[PDB]
Amino acid sequence: ALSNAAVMDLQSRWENMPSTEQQDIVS
Amino acid sequence: KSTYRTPNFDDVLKENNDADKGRSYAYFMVGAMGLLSSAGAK
Amino acid sequence: TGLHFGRLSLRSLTAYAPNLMLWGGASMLGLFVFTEGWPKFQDTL
Amino acid sequence: SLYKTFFKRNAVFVGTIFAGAFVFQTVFDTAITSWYENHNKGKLWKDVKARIA
Amino acid sequence: EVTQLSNGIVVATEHNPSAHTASVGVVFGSGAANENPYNNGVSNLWKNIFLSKENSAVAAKEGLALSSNISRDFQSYIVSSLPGSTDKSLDFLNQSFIQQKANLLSSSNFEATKKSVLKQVQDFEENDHPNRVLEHLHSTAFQNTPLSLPTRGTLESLENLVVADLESFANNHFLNSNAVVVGTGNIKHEDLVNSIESKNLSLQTGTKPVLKKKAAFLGSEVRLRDDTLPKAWISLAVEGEPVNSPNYFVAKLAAQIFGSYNAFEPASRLQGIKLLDNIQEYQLCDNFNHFSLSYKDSGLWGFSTATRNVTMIDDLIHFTLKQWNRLTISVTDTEVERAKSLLKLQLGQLYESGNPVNDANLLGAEVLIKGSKLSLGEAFKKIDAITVKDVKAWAGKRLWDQDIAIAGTGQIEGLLDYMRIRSDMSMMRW
Repeated sequence: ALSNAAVMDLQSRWENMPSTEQQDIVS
Repeated sequence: KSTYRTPNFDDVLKENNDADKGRSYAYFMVGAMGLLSSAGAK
Repeated sequence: TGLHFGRLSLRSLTAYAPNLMLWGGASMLGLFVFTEGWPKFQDTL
Repeated sequence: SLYKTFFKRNAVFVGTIFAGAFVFQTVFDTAITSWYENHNKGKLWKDVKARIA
Repeated sequence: EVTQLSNGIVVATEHNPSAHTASVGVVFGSGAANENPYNNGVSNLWKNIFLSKENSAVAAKEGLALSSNISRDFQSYIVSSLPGSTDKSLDFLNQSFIQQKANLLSSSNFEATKKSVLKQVQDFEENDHPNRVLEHLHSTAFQNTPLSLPTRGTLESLENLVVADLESFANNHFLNSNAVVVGTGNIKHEDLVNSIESKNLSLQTGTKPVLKKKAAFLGSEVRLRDDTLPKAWISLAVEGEPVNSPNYFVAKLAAQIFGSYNAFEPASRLQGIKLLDNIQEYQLCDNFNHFSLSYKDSGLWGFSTATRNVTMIDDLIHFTLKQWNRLTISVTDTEVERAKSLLKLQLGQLYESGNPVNDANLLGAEVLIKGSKLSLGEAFKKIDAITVKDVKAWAGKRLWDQDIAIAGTGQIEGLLDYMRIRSDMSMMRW
């Protein structure tokens, strides 16, 4: 799976989120 | 929920909080009430 | 190393003096407002 | 700034309150008086006495 | 002398031949402000992993002492030793913290460290009032911005972490472009650079994440009232100066003017602080102190206080804020003259203490922002150059009719509403 902290509530968390940080999640 | 997390106040808050613009608008409204009040008391 | 005092300092009287004149000026402005309509004070109004 | 000149000192903040209230006494009095006479033109005493000519 | 070389990683060193100890450390430019509300407390967990029993045991077998510090803007990992063994600290730092992290992130070790950190944070949140009040002041001043996240981490978020969060944070933030290698005590700069060059000591590639929102200050308050406690603890602050501001030293001096007070020490009742003239008669407080804290984006200037006089809180706040009002209009020259020497002694002990760990932390945190370290001598001349006009100019800008942040706990029923306090930031007689 993937770490519980990252995935949960990844909607209100999509914005105000570092670009390099959010490019790791899609990989 | 943790106390450190704070409740949503977004619909109440102004977009740009500038102290000089913000305190000037409030003071002008208070000043207007004082200016008409001084006239009425006289 | 001691300033003239009477429980009020000399240094603190010169620091308030520019503001004291401004408060005096603010008081005369309040006098003309409240004593308008006085015919005798209308000589300089 | 505009704040630094007017609203910073309470000595000059209330001074311009009294200064602006000094002007408003006479400007507002004349503004209301003129419209009142204009809305009632042809009825006031100065119009009837003027008609006697 | 402070010597800094950009070859390899940024290497800073301050040599003191008198000392009988040497510290070597790594300071990272990431802190509790680089994490989010869902992984908040990952930095504290990393610290407690570096400070775990097995790592500390392997370190202490060689004769080394480990220190770790977590803050808003940096993370410090320091190895202290005797002067002859300064090369061994680099070897331990390479072998353990940098090269391999699989052993430190095993299942059992992670679970034990997580349970210990949870216990520590739980004890802190209930039985440490003056510091958690300051934490809530930070959390309410910079809300919805990175700087407001508590450094230890919340109880609710610390449970959700797994090893994946830790390794992700290590991948994102433990980088060569974010690190400074610091040397303090009885070591030479040339020897330290040569020792690093002999090994590789490469950390990672670079390009740490850039934050999308910069820290901002909001006038607000939080009240955590509890009537089973004997006192009331209150912290109050306004926006201050950040690091690298021209008004940094003026801020520290204006803070030093009011100083700190303990009611039970006989000497501190005779200080030249005029505020005490109003406090002493009715025993309004047990203790207070004044602070000027500076961060990379913003700062906090204010005071913190504790009292048992639960019926006279408003008088204490009123008199304190009227003493603050005096700064703008009628500060006197003798006050500034006393403040200069008090600050110089205050700064003197901070930067010239025997313990090299404080020097290492300060040098690493300084070179990560300024790019160089200000000398003790040049600090004094700026302190001596401060005049009354400068203090008035700073105070008329930073605290005259400005928004405040308040945080209190205990029997705070006597603490009045926000606006009544906010109106005390001006005199209305001037």
